[PDB]
Amino acid sequence: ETLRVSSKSRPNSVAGAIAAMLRTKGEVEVQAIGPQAVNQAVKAIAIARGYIAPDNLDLVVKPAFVKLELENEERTALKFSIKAHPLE
Ligand SMILES: [Zn+2]
Repeated sequence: ETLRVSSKSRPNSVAGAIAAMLRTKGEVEVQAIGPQAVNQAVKAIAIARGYIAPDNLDLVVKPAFVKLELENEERTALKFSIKAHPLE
């Protein structure tokens, strides 16, 4: 499942969505275009570790480049493939 983050996204809100998906599907992908959206995305993933720790879960991430579209042009974006790992 994919979650898109922009420069105005709120880290905590996105983190909650990452957490919910990690608890259900066990994985999720986060995509962002540009420095600010990427920054907000990293913060969100970092915060998401705090939401799932209580559920005995942590996560690992793998970044990659991916071509997406921003108002119909093609743009190079960064995506984070996130996987949940059990702590016990
Ligand atoms: Zn692990």
